[PDB]
Amino acid sequence: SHRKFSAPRHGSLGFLPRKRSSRHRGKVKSFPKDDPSKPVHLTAFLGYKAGMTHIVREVDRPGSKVNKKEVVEAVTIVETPPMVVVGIVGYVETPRGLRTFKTVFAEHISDECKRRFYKNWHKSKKKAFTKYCKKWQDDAGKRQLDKDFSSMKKYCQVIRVLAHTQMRLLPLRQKKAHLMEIQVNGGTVAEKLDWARERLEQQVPVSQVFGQDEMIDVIGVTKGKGYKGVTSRWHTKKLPRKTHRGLRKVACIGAWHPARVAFSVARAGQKGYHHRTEINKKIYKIGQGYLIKDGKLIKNNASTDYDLSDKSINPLGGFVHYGEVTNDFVMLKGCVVGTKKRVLTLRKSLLVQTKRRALEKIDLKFIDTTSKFGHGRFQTVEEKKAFMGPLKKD
Amino acid sequence: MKVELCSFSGYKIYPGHGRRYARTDGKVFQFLNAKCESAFLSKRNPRQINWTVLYRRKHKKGQ
Amino acid sequence: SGAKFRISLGLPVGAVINCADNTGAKNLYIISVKGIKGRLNRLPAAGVGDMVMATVKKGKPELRKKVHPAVVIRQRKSYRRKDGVFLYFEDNAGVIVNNKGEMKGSAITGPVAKECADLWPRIASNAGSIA
RNA sequence: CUGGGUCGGGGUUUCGUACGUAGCAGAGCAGCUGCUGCGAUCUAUUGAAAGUCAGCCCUCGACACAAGGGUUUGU
RNA sequence: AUAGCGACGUCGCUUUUUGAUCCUUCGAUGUCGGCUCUUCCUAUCAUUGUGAAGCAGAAUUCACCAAGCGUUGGAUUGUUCACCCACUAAUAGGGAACGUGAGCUGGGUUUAGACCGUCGUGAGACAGGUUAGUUUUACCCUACUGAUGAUGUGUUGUUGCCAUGGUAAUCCUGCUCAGUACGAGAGGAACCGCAGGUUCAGACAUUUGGUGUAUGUGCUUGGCUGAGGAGCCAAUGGGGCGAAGCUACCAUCUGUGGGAUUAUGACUGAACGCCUCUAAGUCAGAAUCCCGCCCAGGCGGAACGAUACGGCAGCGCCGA
RNA sequence: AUCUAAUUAGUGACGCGCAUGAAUGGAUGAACGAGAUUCCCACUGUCCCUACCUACUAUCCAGCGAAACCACAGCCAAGG
RNA sequence: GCAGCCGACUUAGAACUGGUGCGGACCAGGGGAAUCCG
RNA sequence: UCCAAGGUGAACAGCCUCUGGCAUGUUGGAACAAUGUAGGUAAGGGAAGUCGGCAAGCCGGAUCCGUAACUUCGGGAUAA
Ligand SMILES: [Mg+2]
Ligand SMILES: [Mg+2]
Ligand SMILES: [Mg+2]
Ligand SMILES: [Mg+2]
Ligand SMILES: [Mg+2]
Ligand SMILES: [Mg+2]
Ligand SMILES: [Mg+2]
Ligand SMILES: [Mg+2]
Ligand SMILES: [Mg+2]
Ligand SMILES: [Mg+2]
Ligand SMILES: [Mg+2]
Ligand SMILES: [Mg+2]
Ligand SMILES: [Mg+2]
Ligand SMILES: [Mg+2]
Ligand SMILES: [Mg+2]
Ligand SMILES: [Mg+2]
Ligand SMILES: [Mg+2]
Ligand SMILES: [Mg+2]
Ligand SMILES: [Mg+2]
Ligand SMILES: [Mg+2]
Ligand SMILES: [Mg+2]
Ligand SMILES: [Mg+2]
Ligand SMILES: [Mg+2]
Ligand SMILES: [Mg+2]
Ligand SMILES: [Mg+2]
Ligand SMILES: [Mg+2]
Ligand SMILES: [Mg+2]
Ligand SMILES: [Mg+2]
Ligand SMILES: [Mg+2]
Ligand SMILES: [Mg+2]
Ligand SMILES: [Mg+2]
Ligand SMILES: [Mg+2]
Ligand SMILES: [Mg+2]
Ligand SMILES: [Mg+2]
Ligand SMILES: [Mg+2]
Ligand SMILES: [Mg+2]
Ligand SMILES: [Mg+2]
Ligand SMILES: [Mg+2]
Repeated sequence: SHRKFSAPRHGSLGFLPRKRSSRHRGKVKSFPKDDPSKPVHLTAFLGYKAGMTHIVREVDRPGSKVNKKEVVEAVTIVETPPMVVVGIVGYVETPRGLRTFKTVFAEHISDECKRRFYKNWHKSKKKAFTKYCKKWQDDAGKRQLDKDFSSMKKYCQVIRVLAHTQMRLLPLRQKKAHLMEIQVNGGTVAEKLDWARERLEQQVPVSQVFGQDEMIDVIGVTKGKGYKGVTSRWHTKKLPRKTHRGLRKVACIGAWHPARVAFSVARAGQKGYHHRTEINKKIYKIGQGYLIKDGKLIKNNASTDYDLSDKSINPLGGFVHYGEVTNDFVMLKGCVVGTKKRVLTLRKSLLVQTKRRALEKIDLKFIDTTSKFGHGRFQTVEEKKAFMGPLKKD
Repeated sequence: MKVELCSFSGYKIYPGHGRRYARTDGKVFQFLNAKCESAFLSKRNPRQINWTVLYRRKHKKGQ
Repeated sequence: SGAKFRISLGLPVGAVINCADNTGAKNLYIISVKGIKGRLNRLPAAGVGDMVMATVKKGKPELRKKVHPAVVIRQRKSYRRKDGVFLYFEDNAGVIVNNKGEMKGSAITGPVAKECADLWPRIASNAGSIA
């Protein structure tokens, strides 16, 4: 018989294999479509989630009440030390797909990048690329790889720069740097390749990859929650209190004659640690890391033109469970996937956006830096001491 | 922004934090957190709560 | 020109609220919330500035045993303004209006929330205090 | 000559002002001819005391430790 | 007569009503409803695209492609049904052993106790009423949800491709258009913009709220260590405030582009000197369909790195 | 008629009573009832709409170790 | 009728005082209006 | 069936202790997932849940005030 009362089904089957992700680093499933008209540029970046805070900003959108008003918005801090470009890989279209053709690696590879090639760095003898690197300082190897570059230029249609992050500058236990292939979108393959070949073994800051008030996508892995029941995995209705064999379950699995449990029925299992791609996150600020300028260091990377303080983006006592950020960061509106100190992939927008929200300019007037390790009360230590006065400890 | 004072504790309220309260007879009050809010609702007099700016001012502590 | 922002709603069907006017009614029994489509098992709930249907459970005899449109002007559930302040009042209270919008009474006792005020201009005229 | 680890020190934060001592502060009461005792509480030292990673932040202070152990894998 | 209906007739379809039969089951297939949850059908209530009105506008009818997405909250009753109140865009109808009791409940039917009415001389009967009446078992197989792993590439590692599966967004209001088109008047639209919201989905913890045995810090009852100090016991003694962490439309963030086309409207144009959207050929065309975005990644491949002592040795390539 | 926004419920009346009725007892009734029903106040996680915490399990390990059941066994659609 | 010496728990009133908390753990009746039956 | 301490307290109630007794009830270790069993707390609403306020929750001792309808005059009554 039919359902007496209808109701939309719980959950979505678009994310159906609710399994633990097979990968820990977010994977770019699709890069922005290439067009030779635009100049060469990268299309993705790697950052690390640090924490969240407030911003107070003026709103400019005719029609709404918030027009000519100021509102507070939650923002997420992503630390993004500059990447290091350590190779290029070519791809050629085949009727069976997009097959990789050839990879070329730089002469010098940092040991923090070589960590990725070993499951146990301590017991290893660190012999990776030792014989490969000899191809660059001999005429045989030079003419071996120059015609390889020529063949890649001739036969390849996709070029992706193989670049690794720089975990030496992060306040994390891990020293094994991540690495990924960032597709190069720009002119024809010839200049697309001879533009990367000098970016090889060099720095790439995020300021020249992304810009302010731009809409990007974040690809990551959700926070793991382990084995969870159906009422928390799928948010089904909780059974009444009089139920005998438990109430946090689903009453009827299915009908009789289908004679099987369908894949569409909610079941208990793994929750969290899924791979997710969230689009349309707006950059609010591309911060500037600590730098020594004539003896003293410049630290006011969280000082706006309306605040004029000397406070860094780090809150009092640093970010809880992450540390303090000293490198150039990216401030994203709203929340992003993942846990603290989790690696995130920043990806340029796949869509062309012509909308008020997308094109709105952003001008912050206050960044909250109060402590998050409890109910913070003071923006900075100087103002805290000024308010409190001298204490017994001194 | 309008940085402003807590009704009970007398500390400094910042835009993201705090809580507003409106009584039936007007008299809008502002609280830093649930601590001060619960004290005010239970009608604790700030003059006898040690960590309050009112108590410190009344007892001439600091300066 | 600007529709109200979403605010938390803490007055489901079956709540009795104060009637802050001079119509003589002292109670307002929320009956249903106008503009609510709802889903399975989900009670219709109303917040500040939402028109509801209400019955008077205590007041003048001619106002009882009848269904009146009403507007909620104060709620005790904390709701977040877009500017970032969480505001909540002492009691849940509303006034009796008709379908067009103007009040059946003439004066309002106590403050009136800004969300109600800018949405129902006729109530704001009689509002003694704002927010 | 580098690494983490433990302890310690700061930062943050929670609660709310510790023990002791002093007070001609204390409803009053008892004894000795003003003094001495009992007395909840109050004031000062005292935003004091205590806790604070175990899944918080920094250290470059102390201590010892860390060039190991076992099982396999061949075109 | 045929916008819309349709008498007297007459031809059908369906098995969501009841019958008729008694083929299976009586060494037992747990026999009404409700709750929960998934999927399917279209005989379409609403939404998308259309055609026709006794379609001026508004509203409302009839019909077509069409099941993508929605189809509520309550009073009364065990109800299925029914009726009413309110909201809504709409409150369309159904199947899955009259879906679903080793999922629940057990209000109803249907044991044994009782009461009443009618019937009976009586024990007793009543698809009459009423009240109380034990709801057992999964560790097996499969299915399904997740978790190791196997399978070949000599061994391992890094970076990757995508064959295949799944698939997701939905509806409304306000403003403006505009008191305009239309209409005598009353009334009264639409597209393009702009601002929001409903339902749904995926996240997340700055902020607000919830939890709290960091048993963290005060307070406090009874007892106990001679007293102070320090503590302890009362199966978490009780009670304020509370870090971190989890967590809520009870906070906050985000939710997409094409292609061939359906209905339909057309172009050129014969058949049939004219005419004709059709016969040949051509065009526009959508909540449909397919793909993209998104989730998984094949007894499916690719590129690249390193490839086993220094007492032994094992290896790789070559010696047509 | 009242109770509610809405009442197949409840109460108060009406009586042509399928088939009420006088020790097969009729009517009423203070006090009482782990008896059966309706409404109102207070209260609350019953619910909107779920979340978190604790103890014992379940989980893994050392030791110890059964039973029900079993033609053969166990991926589906349609057909007969 | 007074003087001296012993004494057992009660009851009432007052002042002071604590962040309104005080049957602080434990022990420990929810209430009202009606109908049916006994 | 007999014997029966101290404190709190109306109490041979509950809780703590002394004399006396015992080793957690036929096993231990490590983890702290789901679902359970037994306890708790929840913003705003307050029975909208359900056949049905089932369960849970509210009240609760003592002192001083006050205590209705009805009644078999005793009660109701710890009414409220
Ligand atoms: Mg349906
Ligand atoms: Mg049961
Ligand atoms: Mg925090
Ligand atoms: Mg329901
Ligand atoms: Mg069966
Ligand atoms: Mg059977
Ligand atoms: Mg059809
Ligand atoms: Mg079954
Ligand atoms: Mg029964
Ligand atoms: Mg019987
Ligand atoms: Mg088991
Ligand atoms: Mg596909
Ligand atoms: Mg919080
Ligand atoms: Mg809190
Ligand atoms: Mg918290
Ligand atoms: Mg002591
Ligand atoms: Mg005991
Ligand atoms: Mg609390
Ligand atoms: Mg098209
Ligand atoms: Mg055609
Ligand atoms: Mg076409
Ligand atoms: Mg009822
Ligand atoms: Mg009657
Ligand atoms: Mg008779
Ligand atoms: Mg007789
Ligand atoms: Mg008789
Ligand atoms: Mg064992
Ligand atoms: Mg009677
Ligand atoms: Mg009896
Ligand atoms: Mg035990
Ligand atoms: Mg033992
Ligand atoms: Mg025994
Ligand atoms: Mg046992
Ligand atoms: Mg609550
Ligand atoms: Mg409350
Ligand atoms: Mg219901
Ligand atoms: Mg009960
Ligand atoms: Mg009584």
